[PDB]
Amino acid sequence: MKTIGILGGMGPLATAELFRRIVIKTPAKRDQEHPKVIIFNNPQIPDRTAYILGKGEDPRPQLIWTAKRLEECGADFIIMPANTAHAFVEDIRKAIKIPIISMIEETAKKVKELGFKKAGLLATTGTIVSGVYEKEFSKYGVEIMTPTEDEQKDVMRGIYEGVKAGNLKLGRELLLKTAKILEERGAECIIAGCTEVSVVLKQDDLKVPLIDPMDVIAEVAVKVALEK
Amino acid sequence: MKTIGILGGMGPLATAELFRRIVIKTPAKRDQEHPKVIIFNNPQIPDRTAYILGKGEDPRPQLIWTAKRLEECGADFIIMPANTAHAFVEDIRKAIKIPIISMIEETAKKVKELGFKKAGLLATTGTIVSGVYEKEFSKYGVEIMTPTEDEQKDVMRGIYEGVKAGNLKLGRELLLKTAKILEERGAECIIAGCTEVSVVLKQDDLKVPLIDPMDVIAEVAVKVALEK
Repeated sequence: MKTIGILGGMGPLATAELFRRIVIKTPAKRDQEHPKVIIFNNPQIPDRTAYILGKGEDPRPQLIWTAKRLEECGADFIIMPANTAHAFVEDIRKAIKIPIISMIEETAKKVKELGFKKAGLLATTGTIVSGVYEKEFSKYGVEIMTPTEDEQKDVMRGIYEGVKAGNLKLGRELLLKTAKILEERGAECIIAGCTEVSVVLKQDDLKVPLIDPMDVIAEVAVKVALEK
Repeated sequence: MKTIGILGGMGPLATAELFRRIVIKTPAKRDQEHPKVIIFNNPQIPDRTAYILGKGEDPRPQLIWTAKRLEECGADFIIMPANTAHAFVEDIRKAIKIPIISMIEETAKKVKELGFKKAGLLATTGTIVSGVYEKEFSKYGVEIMTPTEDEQKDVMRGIYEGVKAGNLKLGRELLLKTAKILEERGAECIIAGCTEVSVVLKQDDLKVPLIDPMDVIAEVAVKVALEK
């Protein structure tokens, strides 16, 4: 089996949730049949969105350092529970020697498989501005729909003032309301494009399929780690 | 802040839960306020109980290998979310330079400081026979109290056929009555030596403090990390 490397701490709760889902999604008769998982939860990585919006330091030096620590530590491949950080996935890849399985790309493949051609995106303004999902989803013929500028501020509040601050109730209420707004506008499916959203939203809260990049990457990581 | 190192994979789920508890117990208003956490989930570590009671390959080589990796990756100290693995805490400490904070020891210390001298232990038969709790609690002048062999069968059945199987009704009835008789015999507190126990056993159901070692080590880790 291959050792799964998790480059996290963006934020810590989302990182802990991805790991939990990986264990739950792992089939086995005894513990020794579970794959090795090395998690480097590095919360000191500068906020990804702030940099993209020109209001903070570049997170690449720390992202790369964390990836390198994972390599030295024993990881065979890396998964990163941070959608916004994927805006620099290519920069990280070029600096290291092990593969990084993109949550964005795997999620796009999943959406394509379902047959949806339009998706409502719940993500940080950083992710939206950088075009992470727009660029990747276009490759598979999927169109992205985001909330209005004012509604997007509620999304950012739910993520930052909410989940990242420990106030899950506030995060959930603001993210769920925006999710329903997208559904009213015809969203064929909803993308939990921010790991903090993955933490508080579930299929039972929506009227259309909820595509969660965290579940997708958890499944992919488990399959790869076990099939070789 | 100090980097928290978690030597896990015994088993995977318990390892993921410890990490989640540390995050929830960390007072932070933003990602960057959370301390670094390096987790090495190594499910290939030979069964500890198996080696202690009979056959089983020696788990020390793997335990030490994992600890050394955590040290190499950057951990300032190590915590281990597994009971019987603590039977070899001294062997691990001897092979590394950073300290290993014992979950069993921290719980014994907590029980002692609360002024208690007798504690009732609800745990698996394997954990009990390993004597890990008995040995460490004695050092702190705390007498361990466990059910009789036949009553222990109620415990095991409550943990597996009950809680682990989804039958919360069966689980609660068997564990609750066992916890109460330990109380009748003089237990000044109940040690939830098995994660399953806390699932159906809540503080409101008991007259004495219900203590979960996982919560304790999680709390100590946060305190030491935020510096102590």
